[PDB]
Amino acid sequence: VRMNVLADALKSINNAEKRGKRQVLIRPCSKVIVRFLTVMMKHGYIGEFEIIDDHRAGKIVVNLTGRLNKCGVISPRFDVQLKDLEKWQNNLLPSRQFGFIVLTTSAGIMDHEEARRKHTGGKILGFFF
Amino acid sequence: VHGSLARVGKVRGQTLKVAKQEKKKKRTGRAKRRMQYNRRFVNVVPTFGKKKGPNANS
Amino acid sequence: NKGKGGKNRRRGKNENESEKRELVFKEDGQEYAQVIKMLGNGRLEAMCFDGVKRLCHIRGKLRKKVWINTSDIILVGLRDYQDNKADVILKYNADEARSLKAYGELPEHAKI
Amino acid sequence: MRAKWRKKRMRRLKRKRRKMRQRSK
Amino acid sequence: GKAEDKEWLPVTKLGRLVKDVKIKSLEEIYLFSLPIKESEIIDFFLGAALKDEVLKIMPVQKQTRAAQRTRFKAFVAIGDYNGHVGLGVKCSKEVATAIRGAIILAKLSIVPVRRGYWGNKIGKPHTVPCKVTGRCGSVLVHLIPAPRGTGIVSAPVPKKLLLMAGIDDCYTSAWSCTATLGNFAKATFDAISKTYSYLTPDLWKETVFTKSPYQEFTDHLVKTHT
Amino acid sequence: MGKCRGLRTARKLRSHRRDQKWHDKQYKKAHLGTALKANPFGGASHAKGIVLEKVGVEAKQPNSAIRKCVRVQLIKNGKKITAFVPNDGCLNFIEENDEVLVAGFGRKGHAVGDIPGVRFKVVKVANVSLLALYKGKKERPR
RNA sequence: CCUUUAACGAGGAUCCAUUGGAGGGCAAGUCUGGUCGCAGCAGCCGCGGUAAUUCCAGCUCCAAUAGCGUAUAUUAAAGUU
RNA sequence: CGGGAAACCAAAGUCUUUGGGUUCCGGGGGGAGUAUGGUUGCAAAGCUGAAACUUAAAGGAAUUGACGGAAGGGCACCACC
RNA sequence: CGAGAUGGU
Repeated sequence: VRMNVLADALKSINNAEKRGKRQVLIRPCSKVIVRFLTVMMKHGYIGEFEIIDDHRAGKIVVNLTGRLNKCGVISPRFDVQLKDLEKWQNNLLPSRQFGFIVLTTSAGIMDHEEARRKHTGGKILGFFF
Repeated sequence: VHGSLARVGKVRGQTLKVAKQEKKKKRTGRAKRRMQYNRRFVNVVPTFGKKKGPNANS
Repeated sequence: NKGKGGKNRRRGKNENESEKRELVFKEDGQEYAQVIKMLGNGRLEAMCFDGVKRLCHIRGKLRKKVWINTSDIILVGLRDYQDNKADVILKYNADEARSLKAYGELPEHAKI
Repeated sequence: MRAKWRKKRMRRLKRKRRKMRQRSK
Repeated sequence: GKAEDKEWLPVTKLGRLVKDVKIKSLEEIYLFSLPIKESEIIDFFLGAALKDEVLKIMPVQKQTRAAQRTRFKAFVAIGDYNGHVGLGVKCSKEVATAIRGAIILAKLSIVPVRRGYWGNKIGKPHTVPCKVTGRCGSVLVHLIPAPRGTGIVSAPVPKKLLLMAGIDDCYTSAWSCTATLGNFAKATFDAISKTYSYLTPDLWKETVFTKSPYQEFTDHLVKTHT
Repeated sequence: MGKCRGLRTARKLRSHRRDQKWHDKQYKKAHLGTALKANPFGGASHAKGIVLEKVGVEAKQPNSAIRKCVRVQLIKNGKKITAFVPNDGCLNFIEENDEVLVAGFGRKGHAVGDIPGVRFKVVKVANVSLLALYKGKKERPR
């Protein structure tokens, strides 16, 4: 059965990007998916997006610009502390110059570079580059 | 064959014996590394690209 | 000259067991023997004419060349240790075996 | 069928060994 | 005899242009992704700066009614130690012809190599721009950025191609049957080749088009030429 | 292919690895102790024994020789061994009913080269080394 | 004992550096004499059957150096737990 | 599409750009599905299941030959009518 | 649709 909705959303975008398609449809929608998409959009990796109401959790249509190399999920939501975050970005990123880990923290869902300014740890959700 | 097969020590016992022909002392320590550097880098004679090793006999 | 087996395999050099087959006698550490039984694996049971029976082995030079058989006459090398075991050096033809006995070299035990 | 026959050979040897040991005590 | 001119006369549109007019570098041949088929084009642009290396000479053979029939296969690498490298292979009945043939194919295969930084952007670039990989047969090869002054951390075969490409610092990894030198060399050259076609945030701005060399020099190829 | 990943799975992961280590041939013989009872040295690097008998063993094909060996009884267990004698003519130093020091042949209990079934070599005879006898530095005291 | 200080103390033929190697993996001889599938070598692939780059020796050369070789437990190499 | 050592596979794909959930289970070739203990069965037998010792390869997919008491064309009084 | 095993140089 469907054990996790965020893993479907990112796998669906990742297969559409590799085929060269200009749009994709995500279903079911969730509060976690809308907040994750917003972090990719603010850094310039995807275009703007629209939500459809249907009285059953809803759907999203997203616009693609061709810049995204990958996006992905870490399935157990492991806890991270500021001293251990260096080991995770050494494992998951392609260079020290670009790409982002996404964390959930009591100050909100955010970019791993913002978590250092806000002096906060959290749980891992995923990444993009 | 002379005597039996499975006789131990045969070839070391047959071999004709020759005394050492050396006389002069070799260098030690720093002086040997100095000599090896001058012989391998400082004055050298070029060849065709099929370059030749340090113990070439023929 | 005449082949005495029959096959494709002319790929060797011919045996030439002929001409200057100069007759060989014992040195120290050797005996004459008669083959009593042949076993597997390149080994045999032999009796020498002063009466000590031994287990005996074909030297690597005689492999697939000098075919030994039951009641055949051979030259054998003794070991300075492990006296129950020995190695074959030569085979004598029935023409050479009678010359050994004519020189009085063999006791009147060997069959020809 | 050599493996099926090696299996039959082992079964008859084991039947002999069974009857031989269980007679002893 | 003496090395006078006219050892070369062109047989392609690109060769007619390179010998005559202001095609000023290989980079304006790469920008339009054109095939190179005359070896003398790369001697005109890079020339005596290119240095040459025989990686292995290998015997191979086929069975026949009479006997085994043997040929010799040579692997050759070439480069200038500043952003260009190539690899080439040929199989012939004699070793001297195999090496001479392999050098021509190693010149026709040359590609541009990208370089970048591990840390802050001081001086000129010295390592790979990001983590990359290449494959051949079962063999897999992977390259990783490194801090200034480490050198190359690799086995002998990949180290020689990275040195000829002009990369100072690199961490590396490999998987499956590296004991086959031909697949190990091609997996390494595949990883090096991919460095200039990975989309990165400094390449995101919009492209501006220009005319190609066949369009700019469209009358030079007609008025006095064949 | 299907490995479990849930955040409370540590008992399944830890105990499945523990169970699967017993299929590695090197791990098992080090931890059961059957190999330590079987080994004719009780975990030592060397042993002393007394020379029973001098023998020549036939080498395995494709080559041809008679390899000079000795049969030996160990002092601390009374069990029986056969051991190789290195270098040309060294069998002449050994004699019979005297002490040798024996060592492994270099492959951790397996046989070496063309010699069938020999796992050990001689290194010392009557408290003098075979190298010191062979290079003429020492002699057997009599 | 170490540090300090008078008197004796060096021409090299001595006030003399060793332990393992030279087919490949792996730095270094398609030299010269002996043996002849024997004696022996060889972690592994392999050398020796009368013209041995591999055994036994002379000469020359290689590597580390007041140190170098071998047996056995154990970590890395092992993304072969 | 993409994957693979290849034969091949719309899954045997979305993997060094490596993490949707979860059950069983392999670790060079032999000795061996054997010995020994337990357990089920009227019996035959089923289930669970070692070690000492031995060895440099055993194995998979594909290429060029040779070979067949395999098939199809064509030829020769050193073949036959 | 008779019978047609084997292999020192």
